[PDB]
Amino acid sequence: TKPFSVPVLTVEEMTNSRFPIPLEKLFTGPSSAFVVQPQNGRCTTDGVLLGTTQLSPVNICTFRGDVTHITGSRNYTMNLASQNWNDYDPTEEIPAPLGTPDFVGKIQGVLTQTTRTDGSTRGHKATVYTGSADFAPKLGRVQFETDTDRDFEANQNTKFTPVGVIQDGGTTHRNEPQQWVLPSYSGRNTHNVHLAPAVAPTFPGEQLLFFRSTMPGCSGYPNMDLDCLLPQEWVQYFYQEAAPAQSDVALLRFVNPDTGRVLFECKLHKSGYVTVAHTGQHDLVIPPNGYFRFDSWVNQFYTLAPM
Amino acid sequence: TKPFSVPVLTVEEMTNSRFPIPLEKLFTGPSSAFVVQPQNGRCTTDGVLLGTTQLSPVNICTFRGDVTHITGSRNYTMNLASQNWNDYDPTEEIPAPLGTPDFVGKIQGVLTQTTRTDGSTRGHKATVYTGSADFAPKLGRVQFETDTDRDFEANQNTKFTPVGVIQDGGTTHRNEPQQWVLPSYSGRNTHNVHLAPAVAPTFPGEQLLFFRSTMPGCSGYPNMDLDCLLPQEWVQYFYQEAAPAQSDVALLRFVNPDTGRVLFECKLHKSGYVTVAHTGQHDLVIPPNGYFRFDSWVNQFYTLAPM
Amino acid sequence: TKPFSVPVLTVEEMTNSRFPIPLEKLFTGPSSAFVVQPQNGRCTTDGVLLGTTQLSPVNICTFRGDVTHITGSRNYTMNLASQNWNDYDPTEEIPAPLGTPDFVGKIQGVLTQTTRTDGSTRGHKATVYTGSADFAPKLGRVQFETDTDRDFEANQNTKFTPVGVIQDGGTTHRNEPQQWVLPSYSGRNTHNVHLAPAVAPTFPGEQLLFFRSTMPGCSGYPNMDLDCLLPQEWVQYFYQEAAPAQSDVALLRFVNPDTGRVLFECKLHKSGYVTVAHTGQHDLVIPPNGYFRFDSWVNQFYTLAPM
Amino acid sequence: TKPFSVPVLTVEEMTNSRFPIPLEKLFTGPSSAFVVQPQNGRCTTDGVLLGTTQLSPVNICTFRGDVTHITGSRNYTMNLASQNWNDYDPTEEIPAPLGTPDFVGKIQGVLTQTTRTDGSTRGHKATVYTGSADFAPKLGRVQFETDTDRDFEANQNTKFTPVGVIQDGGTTHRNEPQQWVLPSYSGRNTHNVHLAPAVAPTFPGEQLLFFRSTMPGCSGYPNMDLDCLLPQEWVQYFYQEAAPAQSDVALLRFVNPDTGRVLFECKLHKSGYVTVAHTGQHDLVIPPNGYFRFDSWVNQFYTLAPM
Amino acid sequence: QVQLQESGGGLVQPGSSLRLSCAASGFTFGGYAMHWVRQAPGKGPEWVSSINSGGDITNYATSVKGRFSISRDNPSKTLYLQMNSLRPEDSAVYYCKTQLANRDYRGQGTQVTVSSHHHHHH
Amino acid sequence: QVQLQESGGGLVQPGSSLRLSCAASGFTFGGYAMHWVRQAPGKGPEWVSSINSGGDITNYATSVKGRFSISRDNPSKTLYLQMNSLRPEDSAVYYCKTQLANRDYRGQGTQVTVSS
Repeated sequence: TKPFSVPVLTVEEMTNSRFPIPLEKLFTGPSSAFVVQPQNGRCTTDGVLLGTTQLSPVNICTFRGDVTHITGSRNYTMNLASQNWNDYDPTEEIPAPLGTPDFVGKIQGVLTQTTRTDGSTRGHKATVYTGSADFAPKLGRVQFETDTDRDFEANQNTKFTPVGVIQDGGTTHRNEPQQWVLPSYSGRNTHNVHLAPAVAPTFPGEQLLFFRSTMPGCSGYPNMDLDCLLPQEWVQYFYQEAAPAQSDVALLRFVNPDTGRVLFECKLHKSGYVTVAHTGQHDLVIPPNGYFRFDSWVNQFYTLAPM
Repeated sequence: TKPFSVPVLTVEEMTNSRFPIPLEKLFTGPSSAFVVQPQNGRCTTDGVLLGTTQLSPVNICTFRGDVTHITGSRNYTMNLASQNWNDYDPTEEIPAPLGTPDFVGKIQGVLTQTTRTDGSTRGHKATVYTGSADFAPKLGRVQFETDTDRDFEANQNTKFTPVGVIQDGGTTHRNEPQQWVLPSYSGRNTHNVHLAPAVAPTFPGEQLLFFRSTMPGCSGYPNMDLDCLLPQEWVQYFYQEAAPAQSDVALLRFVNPDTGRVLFECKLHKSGYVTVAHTGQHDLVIPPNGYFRFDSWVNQFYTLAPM
Repeated sequence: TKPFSVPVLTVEEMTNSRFPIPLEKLFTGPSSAFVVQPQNGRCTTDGVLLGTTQLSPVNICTFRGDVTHITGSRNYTMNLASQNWNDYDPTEEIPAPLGTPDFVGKIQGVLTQTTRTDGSTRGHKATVYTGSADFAPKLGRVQFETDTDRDFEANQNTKFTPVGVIQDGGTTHRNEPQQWVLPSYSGRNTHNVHLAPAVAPTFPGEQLLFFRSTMPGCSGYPNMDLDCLLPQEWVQYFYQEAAPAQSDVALLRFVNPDTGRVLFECKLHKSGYVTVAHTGQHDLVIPPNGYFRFDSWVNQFYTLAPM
Repeated sequence: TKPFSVPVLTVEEMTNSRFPIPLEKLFTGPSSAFVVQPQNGRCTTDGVLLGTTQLSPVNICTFRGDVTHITGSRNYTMNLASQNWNDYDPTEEIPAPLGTPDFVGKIQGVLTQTTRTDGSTRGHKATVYTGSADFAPKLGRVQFETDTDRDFEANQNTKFTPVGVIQDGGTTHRNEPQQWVLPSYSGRNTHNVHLAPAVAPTFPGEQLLFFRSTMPGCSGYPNMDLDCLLPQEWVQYFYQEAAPAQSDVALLRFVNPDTGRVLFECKLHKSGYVTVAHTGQHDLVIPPNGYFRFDSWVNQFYTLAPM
Repeated sequence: QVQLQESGGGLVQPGSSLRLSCAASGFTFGGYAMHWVRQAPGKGPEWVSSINSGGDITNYATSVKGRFSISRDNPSKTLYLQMNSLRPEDSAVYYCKTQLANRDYRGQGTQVTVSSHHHHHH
Repeated sequence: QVQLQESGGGLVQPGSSLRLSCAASGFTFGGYAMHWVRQAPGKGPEWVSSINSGGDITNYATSVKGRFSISRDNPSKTLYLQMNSLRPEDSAVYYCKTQLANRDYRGQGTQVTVSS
């Protein structure tokens, strides 16, 4: 069998799989009081992309299509195209277009457009509320709130580049975004379909290990924590390698390459998430040059050394 | 040791190495009339990163640090930090912080900021002119033009997220950016240092093969063509594989996986660029599922089949 | 040293701990995709009541106090008293008054009242929407919708007796109640406090075992499934016995007294919930005289025989 | 064998055994002028259930089955089912289905129904007059007066949930219900069978001690007093414990756990009722945390200290 | 079991209007997005139209936008496609399809031929 | 850390009005129910008033209904108690208190004395 492995990359060398920003740190905490079912950053260890996951980190939380002005307002409806500008097909066996945001919140960015006949261009501040009834990316429809009521042409290529998140600042700080609440991809009162499954630790004393970033904040007092289950580079690497899983669990050691010292060990479950032996909320303290090393296939009953 | 290879990825599956956007197409043209010396997307086939090249596409053309307001203006001076907010060190053997823009132009994006004490946040449109006397990223100083004269606080974490490029529509259209003109990374009248070398084909009848994207335009009539010498994913892959070069030239075939038919062949040079046998400007017509396949190391006198 | 046990009672002889109706059956299913954090039917095996749990089966989802008419409506605000008509104290270390509903839904029942001076009485159809901003039992205020704007008197003892649940038949069938969504006990935009913890299986191949009833439906197409973690009789029994836990897990066998044969075994976790070894949704088929029997103290690493 | 005991539960922690409502207080009064022969809340001290007594309080005064409309009226005949919706068996050695009301009066509640095929539900105010010639629960027939003449369907699961009692306010106040008048469980001119026996004090100077609640009233001026001979929790406890009686009478002391002082003593007769030494009607004044404690086996001629 | 049954197809002249129906059973119908797809002779199936549970979000293939209208009645569990200004290239078998959890379901379809030709045989 | 500091007490005349303040820090304040309690000499503490995050739900002890009014300003993280028609039996230390997750917190209190 082709040997399994994970990339030789430090945490800071890698990228969040749920928003186009670098990873910052490792975090673990209990999760029984919320549902951990992100759709980006989902990949089996033998390289099957799940949920809404696609390969490039720069397409995460972007949208492409043409826009229609909602007269009387500064709002525009975008009819979604595929990343390569091809027609988008709502009947594919996915929850939503690949790269669609997988949390409820207010994502701020910039809508840009080029007019093809003369090469004229324009960019405007834009916000997408993924909790809105007009957020229906699975059916190809997303509404943006912008700072213009006139600049954007119809039937011209238009792109949303995400920047960060905002919070209604007259409200209790850090109550949005809600990173563990999936959007309703087809709008109100419509069940999501074809989801990657929710994940949870399934061994005594274990917690999920999260790959954490801080999203930029553009207004108010947002909760900028963003946790993904797999670095985007691991998604990319498993897809490329396609090494078959020999058991349910790949045992990884986090090692300091200067000293060879193992700092902690963790379980990489073959369906694509990581657990550690710890109880409580904890920001891991790691050497900046540390990296993950696959050591052995184990079963689900392996007892990790406490971290 | 390791057998050399390139990733099994289509053009549309990969990312530009000079701006955080997806690749779109392949282009070849003559380049003897100007100097081709990009600093991002530079990597040897055995995995040595060159110029300002780093591994994650989301960090390309980003800046972070703290800002100081220039009184009487809407401009701010950024004192650069490294990606982990550590002090930036101008004495490292690089031309500029990794990921610094490697072309002269006006890059528009958003400056975001968080206040440490209460988590309050703010974001404003911002433009960096990389031809400016105030553009000195090698020494940790970059100036931004913004739409505020009061909103950014001193001594607080601040980040620039790039979106696109702009042009002054009152002047000759598409006269900027100038993608092949390197900035002066330390400002006026100061030589760049530690550059990746200029690239040019030496084999009779050969031209560079460019991996082409269209950058978003945010205002005016910019030249939005952006050509990189290597996809960002090839940089990542060569770094990870670190496979020794068996000669100076790797022969690649571009293949349609459905039919097995080879569309063209090209030379991947050990120092990290690609050439094809063609004379003139040409937009390659490729099947969207085609990919590059490494077939053999070749000596210095190998003549490519005409593209 | 007092020996632990569970009562010798069949499933149909016991009572749901989350609504005043008998238990009907046993059910198991995966639970990573919702939060299992009920506040009624919560009790440790050594008799510590948790959440909003109290001993009386008939006080579950009952309210008592005086009512104030909401002028212009057929609605009344009940100012809560304790279940024994004493003053209610919002500063106790509980999430809400004991017996408060622990799911979001529309509970229909009857508001009754007696006039102290002459013994005159009155009763009216009433509904409490536990997802309402005016559902704030933690602060002693609960709004009822009735069919009168004038019959109830001020400063007279008033009781809500629950009957069943309703759904809006003009909307998708079985879309409410939501038995795994806790109310906001202090109203809109206010965090719940002092909750009994969420629960989850913590061993490979295990699922929660649920004690299931069917709530009466009073209108529309409600989801009448109601799952509790412990029968109300087990809450009552553990409270009375107060037998100390000798380990984390009491191993129970479900035995058929007609044959003496064990049908399945399960783990009763000392914090007060049950798990079984099974994968998938499953309605347990059990003999009518079967009952649970405590056999030995084990730990969280014990491997159960497959259910 | 096993030592007899009574539960350590306060009066207010316990439930009436003749209607699904909490106990409120202890009451004693003379009863030589009428027959005291309730059928719910009847249990021997060694755990033998008597009369119509069953174990859970939420089933008391409930009915379930299918209903048939009485043309020209708003009345429905319920054909009774067992709790699990199988046929009820009129030939069991009981006076009537377990939990049947054991007093003559008008009990108001709600009739709910679910349609099997689509899960549609409906609920209507309903009253059962247990003195009616059409009240024949022993033979599985009970008539309800409702506020509909068309909404209930045939051959669908239907349940009656009790709420309270009513009285005709145009007649002398508190003349009904009559809590010590048994219904004729098979209707007109048909002897009741398998009754638990009437109870009366035999020792001079003694009265029954009643566990008293106040039934909700839904209309008129009903007599809302409801006295049971045993708390439902004592029924449940004796059934579980099945401790053999060492004599005909268990001497209980009612104790204040703070001071340890005994407030009064009483005789718990092995056939399941309590007497005290007192003459006249008296609401007992007790510390809210007081509880009963078994102290000694005595006989029918033990002289109690005056209450 | 989930069941979908289309109806309303036939042979009609270019420029005319035609309404298709799809009767659904075996699931709540409400709560689920529904779609129309079509398969022309010699081609694979292609998306035509989509609608969410309440009907407040709809979308259409570029080739039928402005001419087709999708709608639904959740109480009767019926999906509809109103087709106007029909063109020869609209000829195809039309199917209703849905997705529930991680499985897709499609009806057997209804044939629609848009032609002024009227000589056809098996 | 979670911090609460009450202020505004003093020695006042029966029938007068007094406004108490509680300054909070170390948590969002918004999003949490807040409470006033009081404790007089030789007496256990007793609940006075409660308020939810938006101030649309309030409640009061029977002994102060119609005389006291609770309010809050979430941006400044300040809780207020407006006390009108003060009576000698209102004398006590007034504490501000909250509940976060499974822990309770309360300030050191402010003394109110109503006397002729």
